[PDB]
Amino acid sequence: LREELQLLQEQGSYVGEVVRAMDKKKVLVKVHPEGKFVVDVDKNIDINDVTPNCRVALRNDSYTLHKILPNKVDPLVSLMMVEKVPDIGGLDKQI
Amino acid sequence: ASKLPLVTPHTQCRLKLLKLERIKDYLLMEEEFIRNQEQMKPLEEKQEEERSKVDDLRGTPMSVGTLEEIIDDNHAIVSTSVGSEHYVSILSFVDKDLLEPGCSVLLNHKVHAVIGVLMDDTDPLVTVMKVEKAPQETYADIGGLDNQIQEIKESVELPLTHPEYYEEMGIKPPKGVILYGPPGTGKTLLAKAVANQTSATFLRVVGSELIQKYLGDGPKLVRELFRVAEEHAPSIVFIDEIDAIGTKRYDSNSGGEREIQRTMLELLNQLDGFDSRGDVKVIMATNRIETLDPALIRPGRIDRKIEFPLPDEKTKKRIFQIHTSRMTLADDVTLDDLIMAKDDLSGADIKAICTEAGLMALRERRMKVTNEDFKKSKENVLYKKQE
Amino acid sequence: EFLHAQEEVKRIQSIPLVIGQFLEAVDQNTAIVGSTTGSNYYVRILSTIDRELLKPNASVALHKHSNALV
Ligand SMILES: Nc1ncnc2c1ncn2[C@@H]1O[C@H](COP(=O)(O)OP(=O)(O)O)[C@@H](O)[C@H]1O
Repeated sequence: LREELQLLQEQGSYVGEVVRAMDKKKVLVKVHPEGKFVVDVDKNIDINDVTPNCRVALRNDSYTLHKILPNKVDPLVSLMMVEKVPDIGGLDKQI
Repeated sequence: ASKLPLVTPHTQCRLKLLKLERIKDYLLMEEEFIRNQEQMKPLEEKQEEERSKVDDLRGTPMSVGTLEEIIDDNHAIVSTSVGSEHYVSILSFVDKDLLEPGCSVLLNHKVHAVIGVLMDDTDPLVTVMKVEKAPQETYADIGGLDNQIQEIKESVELPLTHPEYYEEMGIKPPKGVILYGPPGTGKTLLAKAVANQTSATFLRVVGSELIQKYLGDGPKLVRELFRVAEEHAPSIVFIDEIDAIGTKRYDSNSGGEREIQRTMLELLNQLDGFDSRGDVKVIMATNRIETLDPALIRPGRIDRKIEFPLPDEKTKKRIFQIHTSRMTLADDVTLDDLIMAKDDLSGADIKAICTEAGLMALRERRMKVTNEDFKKSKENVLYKKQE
Repeated sequence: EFLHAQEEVKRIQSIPLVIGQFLEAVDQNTAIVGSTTGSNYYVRILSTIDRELLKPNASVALHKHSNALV
């Protein structure tokens, strides 16, 4: 508790989305309103970890990746179409 | 890469042997003299020294910019993602050859200098219009065409395959080809056949799709079409169904029809107006042939007009045999019952027959084949034409 | 000493912070917020806030310099 007062006297943690990476441990990431940047990856993170269309913790000074933030929900997978129990006067001929 | 421009002998001239033997001994000499570098002093101060030095000279946050204009040698005008446009100089690090307007670029933070260039994507248009792979059957699928195949072959296939007849005389090949005849003839068959057995790119085009609710794109679609076909690679363009879209100026009216007149106009000048395209193969499909614009009909635009006849009883026995090749066949059937009876039935009709068998027999889930399958099938297609 | 600790953290606000909106949280004491400045950020949170106040993008405040959920 006593130490935090300076800790949250801190700023720079940007948030990004990776379109896709390329060679030399780099990626292509667009910012929320802004354009797309080619940046550096973190020593603790892996290139194979970088999946396209995923958020990443960004620096504000060097825009260095801090942590590949988890997706919310795969929207098609949250809107996954129903496979309910598949159990009509007028509709028998077309049957 | 452009090691020697001379190809002038075009033969086994001792000139050429002297040429390629000299170039050979030069290459060996270079490979050996450079070979004696890693022998006396094999060193590696030219991989990560220059690469690392410039990777640190240039920056991280590699802001992606957009080219606007090119001026002189080093300074150009760029545009940021929002519109802030800077008069920034470029480094001798990016390929100056692949640097044209309308291209993504890499910029610096402080000076915003052009650092690198981003390679372009594959445009959606190619994915939309180009038949990506060999779509359908090869030359085992023909019902019958020999003069057609000859014309299209020596017009396209023989030229590209063996380009040692046209540069002997300096005679260029014919440009345009009109494939016409009654419907259901197999125009799609031959087009997809040459597209199957081919070495250059292929494009398929429909004509009904050249009408926008927006006003006057049209020739936009045409010009971008031929632009992609030309810029992409050796291009084999194919447009089917130009008859219901480019016939003639029937009444010289307005309101959409005039728009189509403008569009086919742009397909005319764009077809061949100025500074001849080159490596631009063009092939056109039509059902009717008389209601066509003769300005497109004239030479320069189309040099081969091919008729599509309808065989009578000779190739039909192979058409029923192809459309019945991959199917059971009980001994109760004989193809001559229907092949030896008519003499104009289209291959589309043989297809509707040999498929109508697959509908009849297995609608009832009976055994392989019966002769009445071909009887009711042939009569059914008889009402398919007659009705 | 702990109760003296909670109060002394209170100097961080001082009022003029910013009006933003909570968006989502990745994990313990760190979340994402889209400010009314048009942009979006990744931030930490104070341990004082009760975690029952979340859900449907609540109105939140943030530091000018730090831009942290206070
Ligand atoms: N000689 C043939 N051998 C096999 N199939 C044929 C033959 N002639 C026509 N067909 C069938 O008829 C159809 C007509 O093709 P095509 O002439 O390209 O259509 P359209 O006349 O509408 O342009 C083809 O898809 C093919 O399946």
